[PDB]
Amino acid sequence: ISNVLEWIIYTTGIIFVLPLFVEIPAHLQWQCGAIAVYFYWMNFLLY
Amino acid sequence: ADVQKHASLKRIAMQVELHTSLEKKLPLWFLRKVDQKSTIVYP
Amino acid sequence: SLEMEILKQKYRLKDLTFLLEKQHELIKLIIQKMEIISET
Amino acid sequence: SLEMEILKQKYRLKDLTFLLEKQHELIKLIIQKMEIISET
Amino acid sequence: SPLHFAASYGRINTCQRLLQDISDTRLLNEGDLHGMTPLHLAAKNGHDKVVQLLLKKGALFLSDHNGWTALHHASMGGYTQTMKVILDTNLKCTDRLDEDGNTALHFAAREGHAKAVALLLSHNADIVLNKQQASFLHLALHNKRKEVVLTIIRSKRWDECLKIFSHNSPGNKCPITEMIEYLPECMKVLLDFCMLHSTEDKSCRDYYIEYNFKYLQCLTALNAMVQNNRIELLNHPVCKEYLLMKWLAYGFRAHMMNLGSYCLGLIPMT
Repeated sequence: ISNVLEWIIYTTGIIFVLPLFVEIPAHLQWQCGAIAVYFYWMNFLLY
Repeated sequence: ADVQKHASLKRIAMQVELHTSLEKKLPLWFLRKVDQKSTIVYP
Repeated sequence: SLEMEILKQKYRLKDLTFLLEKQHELIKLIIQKMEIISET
Repeated sequence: SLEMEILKQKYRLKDLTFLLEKQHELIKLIIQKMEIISET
Repeated sequence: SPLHFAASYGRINTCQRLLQDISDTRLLNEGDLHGMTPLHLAAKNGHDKVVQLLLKKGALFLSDHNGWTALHHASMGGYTQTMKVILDTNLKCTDRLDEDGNTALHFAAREGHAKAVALLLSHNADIVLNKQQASFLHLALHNKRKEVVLTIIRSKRWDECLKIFSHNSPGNKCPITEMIEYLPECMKVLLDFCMLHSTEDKSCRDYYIEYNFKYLQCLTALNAMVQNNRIELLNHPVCKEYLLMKWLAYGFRAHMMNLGSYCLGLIPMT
């Protein structure tokens, strides 16, 4: 699953920081944050 | 228990598979510059 | 059964080495009694 | 005890093959010194 | 027929009579049903006083139908007294090849006669591949001949024995990988030559020990030890230090560089 977890960490970690450019709701900003932060630490176990 | 039956060999099997995967990917001149044919230890 | 299988193996090898050491005492008895002439 | 029972059986099998190796050298000594006539 | 039987069974007094009444060399050199000759029959059964007497009478190192020499039979049987007699007459005999490309040293090693391997090897036998692309060391290994391979590692000639192998073969690889595949307790003995204590007392501040890796290189050796489950060779101090050295060479820096490239996103997001 190492490919899939990395696929999730990049695609979702964009949306948690996108406010730096395109305006995005707080709700989505932190829905993506909740997912991205989780998978960043789960996929750290594979390192 | 099955993982721990072969546990000591699995540590070393993972290490040598890691080092050999890197030895395939590093450039030949780097392995020649950086590897060493013998080493001393002072217990 | 291996907790006794090798014990029966012990006793078969033991009577085998006893048979061989009796056969050796007969081969010595041949050379001791054998008529040797020509190949002296 | 099988972690040594087979090992004692090895040393008995080793002395058994050493005894047979000493006995083959006497059977050869018989044919070497034997009187052969009427079989040639 | 008679001399063949007499020489096959060491009947030295019968031989002295067979070669006294008849001075013809056509009997002394007579081909047998199997293509053999009295000097082969004597050597094959390990008679050192008959093979000497036939050589003193002027026998010829001829060849069997299978192509075997007198020294090949003497080696196949492990009869050092007869090999020492043969070699003392004609050391030029030693390199002869049978009709399948084996030499005397191949037969000695394939059968497991260490004294016989040791005698040929120290009397300057020519190490070579047979027609199946295999050396004497390779033959000893594929027949799990521990004493013969241990005698070769102890030899004054070991490095010449190790250099000679078929790189184009899957069956006769580097002898170190074949030793791991068949005789790991000989590989343990070989790795003990890679370690040399210099001060004999571990409490002394100047005490040191050196590890040499020349057998682990061309990770082919440790890959072979893992693929053959050799946990007692993996845990040998030369192998532990070889891995730790490979990790300090580049493995640590390569891991921390990859893990650091990930940590660059991990820490900022928290």
